[PDB]
Amino acid sequence: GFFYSSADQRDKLAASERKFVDAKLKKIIDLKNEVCGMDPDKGFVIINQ
Amino acid sequence: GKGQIISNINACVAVQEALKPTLGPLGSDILIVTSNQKTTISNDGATILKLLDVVHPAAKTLVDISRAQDAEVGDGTTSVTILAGELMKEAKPFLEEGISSHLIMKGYRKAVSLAVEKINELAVDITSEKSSGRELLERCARTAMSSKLIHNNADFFVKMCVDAVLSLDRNDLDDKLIGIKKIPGGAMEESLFINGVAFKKTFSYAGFEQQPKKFNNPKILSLNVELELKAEKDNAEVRVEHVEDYQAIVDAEWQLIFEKLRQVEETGANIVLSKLPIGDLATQFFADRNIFCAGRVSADDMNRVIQAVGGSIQSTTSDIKPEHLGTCALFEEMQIGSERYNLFQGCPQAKTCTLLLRGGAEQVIAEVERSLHDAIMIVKRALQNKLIVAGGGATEMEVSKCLRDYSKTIAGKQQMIINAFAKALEVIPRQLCENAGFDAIEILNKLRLAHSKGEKWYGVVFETENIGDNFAKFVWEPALVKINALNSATEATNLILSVDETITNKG
Amino acid sequence: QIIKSIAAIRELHQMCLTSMGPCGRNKIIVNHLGKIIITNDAATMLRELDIVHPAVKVLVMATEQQKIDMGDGTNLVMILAGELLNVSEKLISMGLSAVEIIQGYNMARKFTLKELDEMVVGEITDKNDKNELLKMIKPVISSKKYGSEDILSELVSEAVSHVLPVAQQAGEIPYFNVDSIRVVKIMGGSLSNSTVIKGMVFNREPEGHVKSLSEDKKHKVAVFTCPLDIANTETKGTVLLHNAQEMLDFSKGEEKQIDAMMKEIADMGVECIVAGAGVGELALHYLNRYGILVLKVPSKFELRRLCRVCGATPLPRLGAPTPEELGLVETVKTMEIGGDRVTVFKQEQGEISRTSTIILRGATQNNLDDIERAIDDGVAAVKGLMKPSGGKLLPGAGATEIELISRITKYGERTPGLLQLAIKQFAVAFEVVPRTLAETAGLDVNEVLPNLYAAHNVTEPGAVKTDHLYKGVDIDGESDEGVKDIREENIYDMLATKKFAINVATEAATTVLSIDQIIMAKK
Repeated sequence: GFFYSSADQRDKLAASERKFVDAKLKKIIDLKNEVCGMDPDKGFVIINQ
Repeated sequence: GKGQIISNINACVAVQEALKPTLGPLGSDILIVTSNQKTTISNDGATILKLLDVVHPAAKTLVDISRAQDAEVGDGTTSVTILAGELMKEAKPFLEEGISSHLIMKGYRKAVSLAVEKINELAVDITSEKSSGRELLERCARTAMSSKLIHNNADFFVKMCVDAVLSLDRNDLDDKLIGIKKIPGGAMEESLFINGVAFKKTFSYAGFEQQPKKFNNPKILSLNVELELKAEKDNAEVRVEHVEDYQAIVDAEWQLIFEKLRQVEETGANIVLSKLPIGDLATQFFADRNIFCAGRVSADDMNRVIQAVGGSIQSTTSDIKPEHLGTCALFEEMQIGSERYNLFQGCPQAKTCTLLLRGGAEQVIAEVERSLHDAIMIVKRALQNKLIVAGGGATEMEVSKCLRDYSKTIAGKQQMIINAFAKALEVIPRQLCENAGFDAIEILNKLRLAHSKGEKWYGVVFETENIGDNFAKFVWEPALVKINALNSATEATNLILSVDETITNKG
Repeated sequence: QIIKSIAAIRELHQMCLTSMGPCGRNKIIVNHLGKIIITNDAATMLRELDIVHPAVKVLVMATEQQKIDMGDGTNLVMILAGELLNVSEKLISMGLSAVEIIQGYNMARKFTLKELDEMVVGEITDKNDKNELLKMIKPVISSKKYGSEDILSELVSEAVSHVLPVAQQAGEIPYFNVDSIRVVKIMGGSLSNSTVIKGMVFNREPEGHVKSLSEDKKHKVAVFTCPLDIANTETKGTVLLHNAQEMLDFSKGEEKQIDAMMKEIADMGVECIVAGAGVGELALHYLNRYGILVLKVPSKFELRRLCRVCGATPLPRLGAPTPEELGLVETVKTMEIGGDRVTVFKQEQGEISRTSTIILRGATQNNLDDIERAIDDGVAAVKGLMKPSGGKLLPGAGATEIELISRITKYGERTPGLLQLAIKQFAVAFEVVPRTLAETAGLDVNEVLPNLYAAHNVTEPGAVKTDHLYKGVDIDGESDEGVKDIREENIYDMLATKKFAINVATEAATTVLSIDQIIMAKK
């Protein structure tokens, strides 16, 4: 559960569960720059059903 | 097609027919039975049309335009519908002849535009010329009071009516600010004027013979909660089986009410008023402290107390502030009519007043109270607007006269349309003579005689049947009513004639 | 059976004939909620009317194409499609199949659309000037509330210029938005008191002792979606009543928590708090001492358009005044509009916004409905001012409909085959537009019609046309006799409105003529 005395303390506990998503996004953005990152006429599209 | 247009013509005449006898101070009154089963009788077209609630769209337009006439102006709600509905009858034979209603509506825009210009020419600004300050408003009150049962006692009634308007700021005046409380029984000439506010005093409970009518400087404080401890809704049940304990289990409640004493006692308010009826608990201790209390007071009279001494309404007795109190100069209470009447006098900050009326019966005063409202609007609009026009048939005849001469220079269908609009202006003076008993046929022929001699001020005498000038009759009307009446009647008529087919969906 | 489908529409055909034009007539339609609603636009009236006839729905769906995709031509498509069914009765009586009737309109459609490129003389430069926008907006606002088109023209032309941002040589990115312009109406006042303000006027009471903020620029505005209440826990956190000892902690608890949340917001400098939901009683007492204006927006539709004006962002939680979600507004004041004190929302220069509001005043409540709906139809024509033939124009008020008759009859004898009967009847169907303008204006049918033919048909010894082809249908009722140039009043029909209406009018009458049988059930 989320136990916070003030509204500022809620963002500390809420961001702890958000680190799981941000950790996977760091590996996705690295794939774009790994293969043809700076090459022109290139793109990276995420489906994400 | 044209079938629904004809149906809309008779719909406006049916609504107009109800307002014809109500035109004029001497006109007849209409009786309408609301679904609430309450008897309502009024000669003012606004209240009449608001209680009908007609589903017909064109008939509702005449009702909606009456509210706009009462909002921006407030006078002439009866005549604006009669004038608007008269155009429906004049345009009825024109539809069968092949003339379209669009050219008829076009002729009204040019006729009203030329009529408004003639209104400013007939309005002459006069203030101090051949008139004094006191006699200006007194001569206007006797005009509406003429041909009435109060004409003999009108000498004392005008003095009380002028003081009601002068007691308020001449920049902002309202008819709702002057209150009137009917007193059953007594002589009519014995009525007096009151500077403050009064109420009906429906409180029948005991504890009389105290709180005399002579006060020095009582303090006024509003009350919210109830002083009595009796619970009307909820309750409680607690019972013990001990024999000796039956003694004290009947005893102590009201001791809790003592908590609200010291808070009120230290304030020193000598007037106790509330929107709820004051109970039977303490009628005495207030009289020992020279504190007055009156229960069963309507909520409408409580708002006037705040605007009088500058009071305030607080829920509890804790946070009540001492500066919210107020005092009057003198108090007076009269027992005339087998009923006590409480009233305040000498309030310098009062934004409202109260005028008491006495008579033989309650139904007699109802005709006197409503006849005074017509005189108040004449006195109120005198100081507000300095531009006045001659009424009582004077202005109504000349507006129709000028349109006959200007139509001679106009060619096409607009000539007969303006002449029809000029003929439609004769319905206003007609009903005024028929409702007053005078013959409308003889006056219509005789009034047009001197009307062609070059004088535009000739009116119709409402006392004795004759033709003459209303300037000596002291009949005055403001210019804002005559200008807005032609615009409201034309706009309401143009919307009905522009709709050929009426569609109503049920759901 | 094909005649019964036309006769059912012919009974409703005269209803739309009186719609278009300033001298026409309007129909009163009582809504199912017990409210009288009347308007000139036919697309609005067809939505309120309940008609189970599918043949009528063909013209209703075709009318929605004029209302949605365009800002004008809703009344024109009903007149053109209704006349094509009447003129087709002559071909059906002669024994002509519906194939050549439909094929005749398709061949005449390509001939009409091709000549529209030569009907354009002047082209709008899209200067977006206050005086230049009065040419396109005036004919769209016209044919409703005749006589008020002069004052109402300056209100729309000034509001559209505020919505369009400043840019040059870029036509790829759209600019104008239809929903960004909201019109308000308040009973009382007059027409001359109207003005143009940049923003969304709020008619709600201030609800608090603070009527307006100061004159400092960039007022911090916070938009809170969650209503004002005591801070709770997202997980469970249900408050229940058991013992009277907890009752004292419920009232005293809300006083300390709400006051603590409002203190952290006022320390950052936020002078305005926007709550989309209801506001508690205890929250209004703390906002008076901190000098924070109370503003409530019960309509959730205005919250999305507010983010593009002030810049604030809605917060689903409460108590977290994030500075990145805060907006800035230069001027917040309180003025009297229509007789009541209301809080006005506007700005001056910085933070250019595309949202504008045209304030209207009047005594009649029904007249304010048509003017409000006319502005929405007037600004909708701004979308048609873009690259797809937005600058091209053609003379209206009966000038083009009569001139196209001479071109259609010339191609009738040129094209051999059975199509000659459909081409001649195709030009006759355009004579209904000038005829309805003369009937609604009180003019005789035998007068205006022969005068229009003699004006557009002359003998000129030369190839280049002379005199004036701009002669329209004059309302008369003034001057002496004859007609006058329609270009003098700057009234014309935009090509994007007329050209798109032809394709809709042909497809509307094609479906009716192609259906020879209908089968329904009793309802």
